[PDB]
Amino acid sequence: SSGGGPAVVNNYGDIHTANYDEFYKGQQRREAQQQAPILPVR
Amino acid sequence: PAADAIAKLIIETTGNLLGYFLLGGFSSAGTIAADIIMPFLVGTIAAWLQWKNTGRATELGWVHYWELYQQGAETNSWSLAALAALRGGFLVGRSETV
Repeated sequence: SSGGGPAVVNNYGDIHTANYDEFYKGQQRREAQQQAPILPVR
Repeated sequence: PAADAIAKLIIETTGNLLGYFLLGGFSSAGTIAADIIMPFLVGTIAAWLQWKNTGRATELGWVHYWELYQQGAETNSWSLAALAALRGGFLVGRSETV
């Protein structure tokens, strides 16, 4: 039942429903977290 | 620059040194000099302006960031406009809503 359908699509990962907008926004948020404190105030 | 401009450091200091020399200061230390050490104090006399934003401190409270050095768009204009330089410096780290 589970093996060979949506339950294995979940194992496949982001093949079905998955959008680019929030993924790009999350990557930008992670980079902003990394680089914002070290950016100068000037 | 109003205290240690290069024109001052050359002309006024060499004149004071020549006056001291003609009075005999270098022959014996008795003579009282008149500003013969100006080139030794470049960038030390009234070279800064520090302003603490009382309203910002009141709004922020006990725990706060202390101070920030701000360089203006024109590097040698704060002496011309002290107030404008301080306001331009305080333009930076303010409350922001977008």
